[PDB]
Amino acid sequence: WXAXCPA
Amino acid sequence: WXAXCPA
Amino acid sequence: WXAXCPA
Amino acid sequence: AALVVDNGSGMCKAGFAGDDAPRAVFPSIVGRPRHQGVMVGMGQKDSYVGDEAQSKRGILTLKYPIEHGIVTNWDDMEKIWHHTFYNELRVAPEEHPVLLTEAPLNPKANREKMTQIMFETFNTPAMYVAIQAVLSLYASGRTTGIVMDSGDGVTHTVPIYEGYALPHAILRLDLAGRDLTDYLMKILTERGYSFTTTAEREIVRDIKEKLCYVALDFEQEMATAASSSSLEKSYELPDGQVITIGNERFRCPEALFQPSFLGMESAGIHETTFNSIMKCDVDIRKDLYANTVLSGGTTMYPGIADRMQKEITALAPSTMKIKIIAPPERKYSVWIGGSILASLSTFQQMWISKQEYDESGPSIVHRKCF
Amino acid sequence: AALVVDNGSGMCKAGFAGDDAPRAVFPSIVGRPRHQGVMVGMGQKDSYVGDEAQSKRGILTLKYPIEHGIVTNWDDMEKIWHHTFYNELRVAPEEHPVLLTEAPLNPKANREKMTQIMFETFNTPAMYVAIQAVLSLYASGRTTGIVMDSGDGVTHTVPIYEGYALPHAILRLDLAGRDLTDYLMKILTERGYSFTTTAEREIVRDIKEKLCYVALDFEQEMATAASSSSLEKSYELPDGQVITIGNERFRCPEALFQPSFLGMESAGIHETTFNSIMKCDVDIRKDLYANTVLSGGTTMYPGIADRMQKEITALAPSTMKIKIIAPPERKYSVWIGGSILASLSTFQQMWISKQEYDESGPSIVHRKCF
Amino acid sequence: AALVVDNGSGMCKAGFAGDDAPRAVFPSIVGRPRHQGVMVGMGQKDSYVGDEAQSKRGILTLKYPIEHGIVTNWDDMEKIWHHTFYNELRVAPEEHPVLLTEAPLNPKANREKMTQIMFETFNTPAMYVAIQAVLSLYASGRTTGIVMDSGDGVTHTVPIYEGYALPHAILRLDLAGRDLTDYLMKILTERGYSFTTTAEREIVRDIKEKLCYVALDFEQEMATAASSSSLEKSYELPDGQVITIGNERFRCPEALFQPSFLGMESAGIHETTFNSIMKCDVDIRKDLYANTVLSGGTTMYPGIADRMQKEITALAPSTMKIKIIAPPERKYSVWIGGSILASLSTFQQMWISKQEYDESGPSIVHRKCF
Ligand SMILES: Nc1ncnc2c1ncn2[C@@H]1O[C@H](COP(=O)(O)OP(=O)(O)O)[C@@H](O)[C@H]1O
Ligand SMILES: Nc1ncnc2c1ncn2[C@@H]1O[C@H](COP(=O)(O)OP(=O)(O)O)[C@@H](O)[C@H]1O
Ligand SMILES: Nc1ncnc2c1ncn2[C@@H]1O[C@H](COP(=O)(O)OP(=O)(O)O)[C@@H](O)[C@H]1O
Ligand SMILES: [Mg+2]
Ligand SMILES: [Mg+2]
Ligand SMILES: [Mg+2]
Repeated sequence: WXAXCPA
Repeated sequence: WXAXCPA
Repeated sequence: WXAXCPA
Repeated sequence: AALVVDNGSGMCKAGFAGDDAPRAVFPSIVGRPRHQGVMVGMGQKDSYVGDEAQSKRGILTLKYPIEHGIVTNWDDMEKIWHHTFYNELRVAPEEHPVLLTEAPLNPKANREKMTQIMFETFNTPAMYVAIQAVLSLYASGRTTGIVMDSGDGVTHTVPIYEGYALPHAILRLDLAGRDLTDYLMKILTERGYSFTTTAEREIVRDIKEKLCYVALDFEQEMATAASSSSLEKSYELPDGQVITIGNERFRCPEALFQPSFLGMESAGIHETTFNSIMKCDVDIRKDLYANTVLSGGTTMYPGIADRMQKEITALAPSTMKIKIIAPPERKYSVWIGGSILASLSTFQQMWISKQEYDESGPSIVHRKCF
Repeated sequence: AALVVDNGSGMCKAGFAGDDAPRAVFPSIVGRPRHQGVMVGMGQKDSYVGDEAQSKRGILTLKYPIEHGIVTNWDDMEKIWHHTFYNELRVAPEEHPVLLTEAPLNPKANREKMTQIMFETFNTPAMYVAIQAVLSLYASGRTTGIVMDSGDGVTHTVPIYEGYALPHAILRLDLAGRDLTDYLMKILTERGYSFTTTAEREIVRDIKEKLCYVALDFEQEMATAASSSSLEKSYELPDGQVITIGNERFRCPEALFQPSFLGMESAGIHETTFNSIMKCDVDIRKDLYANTVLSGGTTMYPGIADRMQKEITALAPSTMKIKIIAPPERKYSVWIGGSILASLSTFQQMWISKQEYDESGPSIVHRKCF
Repeated sequence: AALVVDNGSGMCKAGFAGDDAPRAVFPSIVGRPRHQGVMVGMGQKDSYVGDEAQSKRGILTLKYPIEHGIVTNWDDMEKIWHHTFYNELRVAPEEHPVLLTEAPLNPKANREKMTQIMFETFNTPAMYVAIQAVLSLYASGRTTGIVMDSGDGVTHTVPIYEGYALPHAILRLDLAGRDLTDYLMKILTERGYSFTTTAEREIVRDIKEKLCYVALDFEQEMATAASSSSLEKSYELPDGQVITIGNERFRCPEALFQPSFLGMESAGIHETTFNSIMKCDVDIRKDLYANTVLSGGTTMYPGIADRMQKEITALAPSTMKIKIIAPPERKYSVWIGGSILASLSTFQQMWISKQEYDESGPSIVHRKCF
């Protein structure tokens, strides 16, 4: 992700 | 190591 | 070689 | 005919509508050779996709274009799609509508880009976008139940009472088999086996699929494992070395119900089922208890249903009955359900037209597809 | 009068509690002659350990009993400890507790063996086994911060926040100075210089410790290095012959950031440090950004802090200020941090007793030490 | 008609592209008289090169311009290549491109010098330098495996998987036939035969090619050889004297497996292959176990393949099968390997044009060659 996790 | 690397 | 062996 | 493609985090399948088995079965990985080509005799292609890579996976930098059900790399993604249609399925996309499946609670940018790609790269006559888990319930021949999907990037729980699912009670958890693969290896280092690269990660993937199992009583089983023997199994590595694994056979699958071992505060997979069914109406709760369905390749562990049934029983009040449905071929339920939906005559009106996409751009997917 | 010994892959330091510097500073190598003795007058021994081996390294076959922070030869492992207590420290371990260090993510059998051998061969009052990276922060005196311990065989990074560790975010890299010695020796050959035997590894270990340095911009430098000779340095071998090295001065330490030269698929030390803190949650990342601690003899390189801060700056958000902590004495931080713990009054309750080991055995360390 | 020229540490082979056997096969020696010609000058040149020196080796001082795959005298080398084109193959080299073979891990100074002169002295239209081991696999017609190239000066093993070679796992051993002759030069003195000069060393080169062989097991053979005379062989000296050698027949080829007799801290060729394959990835170890390619004039010994197979099975896991590929014509495998590349239309693209050398200099070889 963008804000959070890696994705 | 036993499995993987030399250690 | 230069330093090490003779080659 | 209409094509059915079900992109997954690690495993992607494709076939034809009405078929009982997907035509193409190959993992969705693209790798690039880190080393430099020395020989010019063969092609030595720039990149390899699918089963081609795993055959030569020792010398490739394997990358997963989709992470947690989100396509991180769009440049690599079209390589799979091009490979699927021309190499495996060997059909021209511009004659047949194709359907794609997605996890719930995905970013809007994920499912708008694919529609742009479909109508600009492959020029498919029609398209559709359907949630991964809802199609699984269709494969079981039910329309009132809750589906436990668990793949590689997403573990989402969704209750479905009618032909459409409830969006408000959808609980999505980013704990799946790929996290499990990362978890056994750090624990496997306790026994002296080191696996760091992505090439050996698939070797790590193999041992989980064969030896890992769910223990009914984690506390009792670990005490049993303290006595040694009767549980250690021998597995042969592709190198040739044989490794033995003790308590780790059940410890890694156990992490589903106790995520505290992996360091995220979310509750176990058994618990999130209870939360989702609390968010729905009281009357619908009775039906969903008796219609619990497991799906996804993670749920393949032996005894996973029995321990699951025990755990929910303790949390749920004893009045309502819990029956867990585990069909033998739940591995491909997402695709199989899509084949049924594609074969339906009513679905000819829920296709999206190329002309309709032109008038509204890629934003039509939010309003039409669900 | 507790004993603080920190066995390392190549270097071990032994001293006393409450001191500021390790008492004994000698290499951790056991070697045996490959020839047969001729003169009977001189009292030849069987094997030589420590600086004595270094004095006669030209005749011995030096071997490292510890590889990648793992004891691959437990017989030799007793020999070094036998030499430490009775030759270097000249004290009896039977009356003082002794503390030992180890890298994280090590096999449990490795720490199982050390407890058994020391309680049965030397019969100490007590032991404690603690993570090398953990002891590093004590020397700094802080309470929160990411510690980068790049020793000789293990490169590991551990996040700490207010004294609470995060086991899930701990990342271990098996790329450290010994591998760099192997990389330095293959890249010296292009100038015409051959170093093959194990005794010729130490001379290569000497050349890097004085002339090798970290360049701020690798891409800028090789063009400068290939355009002049100002970067060339001259070194004299013990046999009298003199060595000149050019661009290789910065290329060898560059592998710490570009392991692709070694063929390893792991991320760079800057990337792994970035990757480790990404595994942590958002809340502590700000504090952990400003408390980056470097340690280990590998980090002795001049200009390494400037390169690490520059590399992390690109990956980290621009708003944050990255602060690299580089105390001048960081080579001995692990031991010096150990002196504090043995001197702490609260620490006396966490000593493992002989009675505790007697009732349970070697397995007591797993539940009593992290 | 591209020109293939193979400068070897002990033996140089040259021919034409597309052929099966080298056209001109003459030794790589340059010698000069150590005395004065009392008789008139009926053609006493300054130096004799090639088979001419071999005919009159008793008067000249034989010196190899090539040593350990490294040119120690660039003057005498120009003589052999000048003699090659105008006395052996009788072709002008200004009209055809030339191929050269270089051992891996050689100093950059060697390979830049051969290029600089050939573009300036013989003015070749095009040029290319290839690895000796790489061309050896080409002769076998395979695509994956590890090649053992042990010539007169160097022994190097280069593993390749599907046309991709791993530069990190390349192990170079400075143990070859010339050392084996020197070991014979030391052990033959026990039976009374004393050879001193380098011209007399050529006789030792002959006896090893006719009587030396690889024994299946050293320990039983030495016991058997010390109990009987069945292993005795008679060799005739050029002067008419006859010599007999017993246990030394198998002792010299045994040194390739136990270099401790020569005092070298390196390990045997069987062990070195094990290190290289262990350094390779786990996923590719299966394929290269059955694809071991043997080359070089050193391994002409009878029974070497049977012996070579034995220790590898001991070191490797018993599950995997071991195959040693030993083509009968592995002696000139590099030449025939280099022959087919010159015949490939694809290779015409990668020719080093004269203009490219002019605009860049001798540094182009590093960028345009592996
Ligand atoms: N026999 C098995 N036992 C345990 N896990 C399995 C088994 N077979 C497959 N899996 C897991 O299922 C995952 C893929 O399942 P699936 O949902 O069909 O694909 P995707 O997750 O890509 O949609 C794999 O990552 C694998 O770890
Ligand atoms: N001044 C220096 N410059 C570069 N490298 C060094 C320097 N001093 C030590 N090293 C390297 O750092 C490695 C680890 O040193 P040290 O931390 O003392 O041992 P250990 O890793 O056992 O704690 C050694 O192998 C050494 O080669
Ligand atoms: N039949 C044989 N038996 C034993 N040794 C041989 C035999 N033929 C050649 N040799 C030795 O092998 C060495 C290397 O041979 P070759 O590979 O043809 O030359 P180069 O090393 O120049 O490529 C030579 O020095 C030669 O003495
Ligand atoms: Mg799935
Ligand atoms: Mg260290
Ligand atoms: Mg050769």
